[PDB]
Formats: sequence, structure tokens, C-alpha cells
Amino acid sequence: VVVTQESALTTSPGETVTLTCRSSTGAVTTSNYANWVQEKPDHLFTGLIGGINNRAPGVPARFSGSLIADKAALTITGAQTEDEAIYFCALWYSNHWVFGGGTKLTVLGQPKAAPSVTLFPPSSEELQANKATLVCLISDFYPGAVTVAWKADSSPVKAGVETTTPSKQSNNKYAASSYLSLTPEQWKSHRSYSCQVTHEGSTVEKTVAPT
Amino acid sequence: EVQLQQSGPELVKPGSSVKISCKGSGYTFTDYNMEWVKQSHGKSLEWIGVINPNNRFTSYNQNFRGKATLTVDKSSSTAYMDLRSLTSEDSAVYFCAGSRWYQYDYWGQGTTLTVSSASTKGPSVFPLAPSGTAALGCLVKDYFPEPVTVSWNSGALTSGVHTFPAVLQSSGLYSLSSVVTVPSSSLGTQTYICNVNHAPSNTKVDKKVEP
Repeated sequence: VVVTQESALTTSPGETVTLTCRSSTGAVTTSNYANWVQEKPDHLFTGLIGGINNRAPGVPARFSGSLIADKAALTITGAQTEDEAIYFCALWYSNHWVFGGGTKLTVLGQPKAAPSVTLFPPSSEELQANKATLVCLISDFYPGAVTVAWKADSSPVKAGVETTTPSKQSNNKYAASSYLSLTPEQWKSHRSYSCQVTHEGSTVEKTVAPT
Repeated sequence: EVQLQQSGPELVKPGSSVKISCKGSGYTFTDYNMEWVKQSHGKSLEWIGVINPNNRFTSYNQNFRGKATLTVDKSSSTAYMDLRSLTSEDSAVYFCAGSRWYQYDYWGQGTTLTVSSASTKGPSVFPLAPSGTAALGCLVKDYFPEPVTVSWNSGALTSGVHTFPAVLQSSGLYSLSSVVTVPSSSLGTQTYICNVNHAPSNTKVDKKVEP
């Protein structure tokens, strides 16, 4: 049995957004007792809807449940910035719950901003430890999505890269960090390494050289 | 307030057992069944089973028979789930939840379980030296297990500080970075020290970061 949800939706404050929940067995019925639960950062789950379109205790009136066609639905009217979260549905099948895959709901509560990027070369201390890490600091962007690409001189490098999932700054914009691990040999043997950050509003490339 | 307070994070070797507790307060414990849920890979949710505090009746997801055992102690308002014969497949965040009338009303805070035979490894710390405002930071390399915490100037510095989530690397070790945006005019006359704490290895490092 498989429960299917949209993977991502985007809305804005004050808008109406509708999430849906499909059952692979056929039509969702009120006897599937569709539940909706909300996941926020730091593993914070909150019940929203269950039973038959019943709101959980303390849930704002703007959340409501219904059936739409053969699917269960969660409607958020007048969406708020706080409604950004992952929404999971769960359906009951006589003797067990089955969860959908979740919908990532973005609420654009901020003017879009392309990041400020600072690229740090490996420190001489780390090179003396026979290691090399380039650090690409990606700050003050919105929404919380960027693409990062690394180059050795003018050629792409994919191996040895790890990027953080965007994290919220205290000003509600996002930051992220990307790391390229190299040997000291590799670092000294190219003219330059670059970190290229792509955001909807701008692409910026920063470059560092061992000299 | 309604609280479902779960026991703390667990790091255990393959083949061991763990018992997770979930204590309810601030509601009528016997008005709710206690559901248990596993979240793997930080994404997908599976229902493990449910127990009724009034009569110890239980229902299980057949996939968890012989893995999970649900018990309850009405008098202390605590539900428990024992997980046995642990493998890396059991590494996950586990949740208890209070349900009534086919509705998940209340959620615990989650219990992180890591099944691993890896040994503790303390971090190496390197400066991210600065070269309007300037960015500087500290790079915390190749440690295990989480967490590392970072302050600046023993907590006296917080404006412009962002400590990133760790990355999990191919090696199985973690790395993270902490950065501060400061006035350029303060470079060379203000001391900036990152204080890196890795409690699992009993390690603390202070690194003064200089231009």
C-alpha cells in the first residue's frame, strides 16, 4: 500500500494552498481517517487534522481537511510565513496507518535575495597537517535554495564536495557552506580553484589560488 | 502544557537493544492511545504500532514484529518501546504520539538512535582567516559522533555569528564550520576566539582567528 503526496509546493502569505494525499488502493474515504501532521525543524511534529476533517487542539482555523475527488486534502487559507514546513498525510487501513512521503511547503515571506559568497583557501595550519579544505561560505540568500559547483582551474570537480542544507540566519534569510577536500598536492598544483553559486537572481563565482 | 517527553539520544553497537520511554503529562493519559513511528533517512515515516494504556491492548505493523515491543505503565503515565537485535537499518528518529478517535493529537520530541560500531574521534580545528564587513570563522574537521558546539569569545560575541549544521562525509566522520561577520575596521584590534566543544571526546579547543 502506497500513499502519495506532492513533493513540494510554493505559496505566499495570504494565499490559499491545497495539499493532496492519494491512496494506491483506490479512492480515499472518510474511513481512512486521513491525518495531516506538520514537521518543522528540530524534529518538531504537530498534529493538524484527523478523524473526519477534525482539527487537533489549538490548530488555527485556517487549516481544514476535506476530500477532493478520490484524494484527501489539506487546505491552508490565508497562509502565514510560519506555515512553511513538511506536511505528512496518513491513512488508516483497518489495522494500520500508512504515511505518505510528505510535502515540502515553502511560504515566500521575504524578498528574494542572491547570496554573498566568501571562499576561504586551506589554512597553512591544515596544510601542515597534510590536508586541504576549501570552504565556500554562502550567506544571506532567499529562498533557501542554491546550487554549488566547484572547479579546479576551469574544470568541474565533484569528488570530495559536501554542502550543508540551507540554514536560517537570525534575519530569516538563509546561509549554507560548501566544502571541497583536496590533498596538499592538488591544491598547490593548480593555478586556482573556484566555487560557483547559482541562485535564481544571480550566479557568482569566487576564486582562490595557492599563491 | 501537553508534554510527551521521550528519553534521550542513543548511540549503540550492532546487536544491542535499547528501550525508549515516552512520558505523558498535562493531559489525561488514559484518554489516549500511544502510537509509535519511525522516521528513516530524515524523511520517510513508518508506523510501528500502538498500545492502549487502559488495557495494554496492542496492534503492530507486521514489519516490526520481533523488532519492537510496546509496553505501558499507566500509573507513571509512561509508554515504552524496546528495539532489539539492532542493526544500522534501525538508525532513525523514533516518535511516540498520543491518539484519540483516529487522530494524532500530540507528538513526542523524538528519540535519535544511531547504531554504529565506529569509535569516538575528536575534532581538528583550523582558522578561516579574514583577508565594510569581513567574514572570519573556524573549521571543525573530522569528528565522531555528533555534536560539536561553537561559541565566539566565550559567548560574548553573537551578532553576525552563524554556526552551520554538520556535514556527514564519505569517511563516516562529521565536519562543520562557524563564521562571524564583523566590521572590517575591527580587524587587528578586536580579538576573535572560537570555542569548540566536542563532549563525546572530552575535547575543547580555543582558536584565535587573526588576519
